[PDB]
Amino acid sequence: CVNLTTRTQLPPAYTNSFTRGVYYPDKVFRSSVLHSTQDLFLPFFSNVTWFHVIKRFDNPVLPFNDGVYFASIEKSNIIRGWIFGTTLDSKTQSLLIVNNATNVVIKVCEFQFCNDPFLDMESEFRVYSSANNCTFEYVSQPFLNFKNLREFVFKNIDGYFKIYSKHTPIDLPQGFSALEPLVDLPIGINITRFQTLLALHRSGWTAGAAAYYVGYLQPRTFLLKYNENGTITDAVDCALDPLSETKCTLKSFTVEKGIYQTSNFRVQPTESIVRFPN
Amino acid sequence: FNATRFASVYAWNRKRISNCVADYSVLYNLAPFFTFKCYGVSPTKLNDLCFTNVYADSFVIRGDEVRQIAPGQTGNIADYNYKLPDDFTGCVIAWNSNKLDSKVSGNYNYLYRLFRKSNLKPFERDISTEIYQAGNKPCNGVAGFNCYFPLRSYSFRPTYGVGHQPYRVVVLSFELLHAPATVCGPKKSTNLVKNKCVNFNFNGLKGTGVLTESNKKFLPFQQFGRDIADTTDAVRDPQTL
Amino acid sequence: FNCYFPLRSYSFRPTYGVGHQPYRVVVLSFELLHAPATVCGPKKSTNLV
Amino acid sequence: QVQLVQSGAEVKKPGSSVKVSCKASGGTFSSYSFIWVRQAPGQGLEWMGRIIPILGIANYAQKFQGRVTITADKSTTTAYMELSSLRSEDTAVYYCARGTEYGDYDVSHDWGQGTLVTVSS
Amino acid sequence: DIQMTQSPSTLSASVGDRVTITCRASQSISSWLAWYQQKPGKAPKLLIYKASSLESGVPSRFSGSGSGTEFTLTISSLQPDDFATYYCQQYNSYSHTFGQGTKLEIKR
Ligand SMILES: *[C@@H]1O[C@H](CO)[C@@H](O)[C@H](O)[C@H]1NC(C)=O
Ligand SMILES: *[C@@H]1O[C@H](CO)[C@@H](O)[C@H](O)[C@H]1NC(C)=O
Ligand SMILES: *[C@@H]1O[C@H](CO)[C@@H](O)[C@H](O)[C@H]1NC(C)=O
Ligand SMILES: *[C@@H]1O[C@H](CO)[C@@H](O)[C@H](O)[C@H]1NC(C)=O
Repeated sequence: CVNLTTRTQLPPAYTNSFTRGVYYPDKVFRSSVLHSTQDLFLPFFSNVTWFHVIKRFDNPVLPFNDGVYFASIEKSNIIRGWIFGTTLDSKTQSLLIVNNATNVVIKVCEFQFCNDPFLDMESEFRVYSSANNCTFEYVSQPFLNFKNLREFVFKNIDGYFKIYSKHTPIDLPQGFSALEPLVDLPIGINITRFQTLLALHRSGWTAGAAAYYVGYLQPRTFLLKYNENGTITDAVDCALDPLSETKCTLKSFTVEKGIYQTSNFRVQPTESIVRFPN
Repeated sequence: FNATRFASVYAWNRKRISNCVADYSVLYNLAPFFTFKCYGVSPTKLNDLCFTNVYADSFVIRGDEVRQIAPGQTGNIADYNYKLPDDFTGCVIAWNSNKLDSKVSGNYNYLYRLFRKSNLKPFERDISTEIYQAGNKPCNGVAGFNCYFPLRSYSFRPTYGVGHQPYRVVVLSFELLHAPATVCGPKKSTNLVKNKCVNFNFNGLKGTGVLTESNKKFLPFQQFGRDIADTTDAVRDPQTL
Repeated sequence: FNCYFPLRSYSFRPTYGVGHQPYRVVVLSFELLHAPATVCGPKKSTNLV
Repeated sequence: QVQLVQSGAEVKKPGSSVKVSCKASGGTFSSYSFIWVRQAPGQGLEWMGRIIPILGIANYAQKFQGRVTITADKSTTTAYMELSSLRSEDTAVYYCARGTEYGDYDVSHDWGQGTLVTVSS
Repeated sequence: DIQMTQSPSTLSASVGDRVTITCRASQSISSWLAWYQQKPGKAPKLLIYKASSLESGVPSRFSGSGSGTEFTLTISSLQPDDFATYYCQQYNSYSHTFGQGTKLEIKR
């Protein structure tokens, strides 16, 4: 482990999510059907956190919540992997994903992670000191003017870890793109926090220009339009705007002139009280 | 099951099993006559449900002592070497191995604990070899009077009777946790048929109808196909894509 | 090989646990129907009114 | 892992007895057993005796009753052999070999360098 | 006592060659047999015990095969460090006998 004190402290940036963060809900194939599904998603036009890397050294430990949307604008593969766990120590189980130039390594052990783990030809992996109880391993093909926009969605539902991925050539671009399923894992652990992994080109070491964005998912209902080839071409958020709610209610992308009944409102309680005898 | 040497009963091995497919029927070919007592689960229905982890414990014991490996049993191997919990589910498989673990001069590599201060909590290992002081005088490590070495050896010989010949014992333990089940047995298969009204199963999907060649193009990850009326109309064969 | 005798034995012993001690089972199956009931429980007849 | 050291070469008249030591260093000593094996210049191997000190079983070769006895010392973690009635044909080298409970006692996992014992006038 | 012999007494082999040594006892000794190699002038090292097991650190190229009263040790690809004396020892019943000693040599 090597402690780094060359950090430049700046507040995290914020930007607009636009219409990114849509993935295939399941394995079912549909053509020319508008289908409404309730699931965890990333709301349209929401705040998304922005981190830079260049001497910017941004490696904070972010909360996991119910799911993570992770985007990266980059070239020449600075980002390398991810770390998941509850205590990030050998006391509890920890999960490690890396993708070096050789292949992809997925591992589940009680790692003793370094305070500042990273990668430094690059063959210097200062990520952990010990691996005592290893309960799962997996190896598969590599996942790989900024030319790389890489999109990932990480979900943890009832003991299953789902990873969806997308790769595009090019702030966040304006457009629409469905995210295909990539990996399912029967990890069966609890995760409440995560950390990212970078590679540093030794020159001591210089970090190239790259940026990434983090957003959080929550449950809501979307409407998806499958083309005749089974590919999602457009989506509508059913809880963003009254026009959007009307479109969701009529289950169509165009609503004719008139007046429509969408839903009902009711003011929620503010606080709670209690009264019991003396 | 085919290992050359099993660990001693007091220092019994512990093997973890996960993310695998097990065909237990082959286990019926070990011996012409052998014990296959199973607790909490029918042996013939071990190929249908499945669990999250499997625990295998293998060792060698004297034949007539085999009845001590069971929940709620009492004796010497039961409480000094290996103890099973009362609420135990799984199976125990013990078979004679006189042709493999018997020496004409006599085997001495198999050891069992004889003297212990207290009983053994279920699923506990005790590898301590410190001398046992039977009496009140502290001998401080000499095997004299009232001081006995806790480990004794089974002098296995092929000339012994069936009541003392060595027996290999393997215990399988199952359990259920919130983690998804992974150790599930084989599921078999059957040849495909086309252009005929048949009953079919596809990865747990029941159905009845006519299978025909399809012109639809799924995505690589797509499995099923649904029409306008939200019914299954296209399927992907799990064996041949 | 792969030719097993289909019958096995319940080697009952007094020292077994509760989960392996023998249990005697008797199943009574009825065929309750409108046919003349040839088996009726203990009741009392009464004069016809 | 475990280092085996024997005594040195010894020259002695046939009318006496020879004591040979063998020290093993490494791991727990209470789980080990000791065998003594001979190597004559004009032919091959011949085993004499095996000792389990923790269980205390001694077994000597059928042609070596009353001539050699092997004992073990726990404090020094050593083994000793004493052989009496030295004969002229008994000039050869001795190997002290060691067997482990994890495995087999009869087999010898580690071997000593050997002691050349010779008798003449 | 079990009287046991190995064949051949002397075998000439070369580097990269596949050779075999056979070792037969008088009666059945079950599968209790061990193999030892001896460079002339030093102590032997065990290679195979139980006639099947490979010791840790011993190269996996050496192969043992046998059930009882006949055993074989085979070398697939020989190296100049394989020229030594090969010794069997049975440890079924007391009075453990040994082998004669097979010398492996190069062709002159
Ligand atoms: C993003 O956050 C900033 C401050 O945190 C806020 O001013 C801005 O309105 C947010 N973006 C959107 C689209 O609301
Ligand atoms: C994580 O989940 C486990 C069970 O799945 C639970 O026992 C544990 O308390 C959870 N951790 C936290 C920090 O809530
Ligand atoms: C669907 O695929 C066909 C051929 O595979 C292609 O001609 C057509 O353009 C595709 N449709 C769309 C909307 O991309
Ligand atoms: C399944 O097995 C068959 C025959 O063994 C083979 O032809 C086919 O390619 C295999 N498919 C997969 C996905 O393993």
